[PDB]
Amino acid sequence: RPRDCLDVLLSGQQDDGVYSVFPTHYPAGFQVYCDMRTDGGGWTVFQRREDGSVNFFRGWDAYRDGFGRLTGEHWLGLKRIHALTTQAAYELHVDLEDFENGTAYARYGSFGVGLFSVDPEEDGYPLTVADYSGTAGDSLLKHSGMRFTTKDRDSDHSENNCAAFYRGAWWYRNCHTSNLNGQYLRGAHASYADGVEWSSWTGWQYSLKFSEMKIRPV
Amino acid sequence: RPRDCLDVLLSGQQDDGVYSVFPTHYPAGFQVYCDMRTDGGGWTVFQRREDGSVNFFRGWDAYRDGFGRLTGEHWLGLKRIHALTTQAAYELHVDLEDFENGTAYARYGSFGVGLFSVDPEEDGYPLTVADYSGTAGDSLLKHSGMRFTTKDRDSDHSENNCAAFYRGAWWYRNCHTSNLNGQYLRGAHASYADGVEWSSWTGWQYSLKFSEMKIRPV
Amino acid sequence: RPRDCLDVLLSGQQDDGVYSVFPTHYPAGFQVYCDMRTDGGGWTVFQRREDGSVNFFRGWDAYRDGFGRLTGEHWLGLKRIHALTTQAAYELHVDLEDFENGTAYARYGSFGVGLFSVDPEEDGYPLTVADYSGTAGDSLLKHSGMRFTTKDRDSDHSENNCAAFYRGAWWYRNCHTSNLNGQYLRGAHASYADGVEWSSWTGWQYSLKFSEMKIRPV
Amino acid sequence: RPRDCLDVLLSGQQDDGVYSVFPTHYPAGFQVYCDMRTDGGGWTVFQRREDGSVNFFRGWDAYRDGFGRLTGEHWLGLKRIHALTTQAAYELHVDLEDFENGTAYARYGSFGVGLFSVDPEEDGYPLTVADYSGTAGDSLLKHSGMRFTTKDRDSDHSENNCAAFYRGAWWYRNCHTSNLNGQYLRGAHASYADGVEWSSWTGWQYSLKFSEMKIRPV
Ligand SMILES: *[C@@H]1O[C@H](CO)[C@@H](O)[C@H](O[C@@H]2O[C@@H](C)[C@@H](O)[C@@H](O)[C@@H]2O)[C@H]1NC(C)=O
Ligand SMILES: *[C@@H]1O[C@H](CO)[C@@H](O)[C@H](O[C@@H]2O[C@@H](C)[C@@H](O)[C@@H](O)[C@@H]2O)[C@H]1NC(C)=O
Ligand SMILES: *[C@@H]1O[C@H](CO)[C@@H](O)[C@H](O[C@@H]2O[C@@H](C)[C@@H](O)[C@@H](O)[C@@H]2O)[C@H]1NC(C)=O
Ligand SMILES: *[C@@H]1O[C@H](CO)[C@@H](O)[C@H](O[C@@H]2O[C@@H](C)[C@@H](O)[C@@H](O)[C@@H]2O)[C@H]1NC(C)=O
Ligand SMILES: CC(=O)N[C@@H](C)C(=O)O
Ligand SMILES: CC(=O)N[C@@H](C)C(=O)O
Ligand SMILES: CC(=O)N[C@@H](C)C(=O)O
Ligand SMILES: CC(=O)N[C@@H](C)C(=O)O
Ligand SMILES: [Ca+2]
Ligand SMILES: [Ca+2]
Ligand SMILES: [Ca+2]
Ligand SMILES: [Ca+2]
Repeated sequence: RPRDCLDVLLSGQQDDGVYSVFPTHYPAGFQVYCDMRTDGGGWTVFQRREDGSVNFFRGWDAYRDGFGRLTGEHWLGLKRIHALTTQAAYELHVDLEDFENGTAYARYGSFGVGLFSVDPEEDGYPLTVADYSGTAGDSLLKHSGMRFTTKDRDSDHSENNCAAFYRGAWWYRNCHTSNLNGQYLRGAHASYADGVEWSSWTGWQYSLKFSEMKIRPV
Repeated sequence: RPRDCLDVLLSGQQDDGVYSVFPTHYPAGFQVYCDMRTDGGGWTVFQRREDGSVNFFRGWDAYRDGFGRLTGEHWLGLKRIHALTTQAAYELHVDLEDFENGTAYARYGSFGVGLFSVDPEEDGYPLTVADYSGTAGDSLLKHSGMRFTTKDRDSDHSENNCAAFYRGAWWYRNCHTSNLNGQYLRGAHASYADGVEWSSWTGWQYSLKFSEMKIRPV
Repeated sequence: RPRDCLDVLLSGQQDDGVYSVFPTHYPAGFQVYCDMRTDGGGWTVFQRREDGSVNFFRGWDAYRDGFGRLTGEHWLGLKRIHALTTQAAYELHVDLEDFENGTAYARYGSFGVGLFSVDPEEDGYPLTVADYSGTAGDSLLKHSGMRFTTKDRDSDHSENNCAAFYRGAWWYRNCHTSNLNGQYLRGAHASYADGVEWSSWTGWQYSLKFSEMKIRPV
Repeated sequence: RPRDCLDVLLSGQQDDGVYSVFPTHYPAGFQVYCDMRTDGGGWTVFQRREDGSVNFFRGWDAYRDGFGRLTGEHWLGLKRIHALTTQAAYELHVDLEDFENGTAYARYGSFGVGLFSVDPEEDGYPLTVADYSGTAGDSLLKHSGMRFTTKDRDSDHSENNCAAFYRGAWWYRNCHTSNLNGQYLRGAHASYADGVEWSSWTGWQYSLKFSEMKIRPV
């Protein structure tokens, strides 16, 4: 009964792929994609963009329960990300790729979703994130403490709905420096900040080719 | 805590009948009918037609949760079929009988439902099936990759609802070569392909007497 | 982790009262009242009438989930009765008392609720009951094979709703010989068969003072 | 798998903070705040007021499922309080503070919520409380036996809704002597008994600065 992808790795499973994990407060467990290569391996993936094949402009229930496929574009679901990040102290790794085959990454030494929320869904799965390092620059620390906002559930610090306006779903403030669940607009676009944006690397008008968000215990 | 009917058999239960199984991600478990005779035994039944006593023209929730009785005509439910087929690599056995006491079978070396779906219900319990052998001919490989479609939830490649039109529930494309959840029309019928059809054996206008779909780990 | 009140007794708990039980397919478990005196003890109570303090003219959800208190008048809930009676072969004991301090009982060697139902709620928690003995006479064997009917969910063999007409909830045919979830009308009443009726003992116009329905493995 | 904060303490965790507990009939478990200092420690917190940062004028579902954060103002949820208080015999400790830095406490040797309810939600999570001692005086024993009432679900002994009228959620009679889930009105207020009231200490027109309700096995 591994609790995450690091337990899977330490048990002797060295190959990238889909494995069963059993978080402390999710004993039924569920399947995840494990990255067993990045910085020694043991990363549990919870988000991937790579080809714009999956619609990410989804409502609250979809972002709670998850959508897409573990072998392609997917969102694991905030209920699962909560179950994972509350059972130990996790770091976040974000891998990015542009349409010119360029790559960069952001590492956060602390990452959590609704860590102290009695009802994390009610409380809007608030983001805990700290301690940046990497090549992509920081585009997430400004989002620390913000609730998750979708097109049909607004908990941001804007007078309008940030998720509706920037066609995504994120821990929006007023509104964002990152938007990895945005529209797959494929590189440079005329529209403002409504693509797969990581502003610190490629600004507010470049939708990235590939994103992967994953967690490992520190 | 057997995970399926093969575990039940290997534990020393050799009789056909109803047993408790406990899939990896369904730890509460549920009761299934075990076929302990076919090709050495250890088959978990998830579909049976035999007398048209049970209505199979049911909606999404019915095909998710299951209906009928384990000792007669039933559908185990896609949530249970998902839980079973994701915990190991399963083969599918389909037993068929006509109203002239003729029998045939289809064996598939690979069978799965929503194998990599984050939310298999959202994703429409897509069919994985490959490697045919048997006497009935192949009527399922064309359905590989298709989502499950009911009269009240359309995910097929038709401009209309295949489930509504052919009075069934299946991994419809545009529309089908098999329709084992179709109406129990009892043998030859004037209506087109809306019966218990296995086209490769008995064509598109013969509703079979008996069908049984069951799985065993390879 | 006792599965029922017999496990509780055999573990060395000899006192009547409330205990935790953990049925095979209900691993979370729940509290029940255990009768540790009747015919050696080990009986799991699922119904009690004694003072008409609790309303038994309730809808489908109430009879699924249960109502009242374990220490007084209650219905354990059909989901729990299903979980109990499907994990082994149970007998039913029915204790009755009139308002003249007279007592009688009915014993059934076989009792079950939705024993082979894929979805027992969908299938209406059909009654399995056989092999009568006792002093009260038989008022249940005619109900064998019937689905459970409430005022807001009709699955009986009447043109009207038996539960609505006889102000109860039961495995109604057309309509009943027993009605222990009927109105607490307190002894003889002018109204026809809408009280706590056990017809074989006290006929169709006498609402009993006390009823208790309980199960033990054979 | 500690069942409560006393198990956490006895396992060798001596620090105040958030821990995972696994009640008998809530095996998935959940996180709670443990008080490891008060009278030897081992107290499971289920309510805290301290700064009026969280809205406590919430409906039935919120008081069932819980709200706020474990590290600040929160309500653990009646489903969790039921799961905790039914697995053993618990005492209640209530810590109070006024806006003049004055403190007092109420100890109850017996505390429970829906202890014998078949469906504690249906039954309205009725209060069991007895055996007062402390400095704050008794403001809860009059509430013993009363169901929990919210603005959108009335089970009190008033002709109006006590929760609506006194802007809280409590085991209201007609109506209250305590109201710790009332509005955070900050000390003396003109409005009648609609603040964080503990009448025996600070009367019906003083909203307390701090409240903490917590349980430990006797
Ligand atoms: C970017 O990486 C991908 C995957 O490794 C390569 O396919 C790209 O190479 C380009 O496309 C291939 C099919 C071939 O025509 C090659 O000559 C091209 O350079 C690679 N580079 C770019 C610029 O996309
Ligand atoms: C088909 O198989 C069934 C079950 O084994 C048999 O009952 C059928 O036999 C037929 O019906 C029986 C009752 C008897 O009258 C016999 O003489 C018949 O041949 C069997 N054959 C057919 C053609 O249905
Ligand atoms: C029926 O049983 C009950 C419980 O044991 C008894 O209370 C009844 O006794 C009657 O009521 C008591 C209070 C006392 O007045 C006695 O003299 C009565 O006979 C008992 N009998 C009847 C007829 O109810
Ligand atoms: C009440 O307790 C708090 C926390 O210990 C103290 O801060 C209060 O002290 C008062 O405020 C501080 C900042 C300082 O100005 C001190 O001189 C004040 O007395 C303490 N007392 C009161 C009356 O609030
Ligand atoms: C997209 C977004 O939030 N952009 C910032 C810079 C702003 O509008 O103030
Ligand atoms: C039933 C069905 O789909 N029949 C195929 C042959 C078709 O209509 O093209
Ligand atoms: C109450 C009930 O069903 N009575 C039977 C005898 C009948 O009406 O036929
Ligand atoms: C608030 C409350 O219930 N007060 C009591 C004294 C009453 O009104 O009778
Ligand atoms: Ca807003
Ligand atoms: Ca269609
Ligand atoms: Ca009817
Ligand atoms: Ca009222």
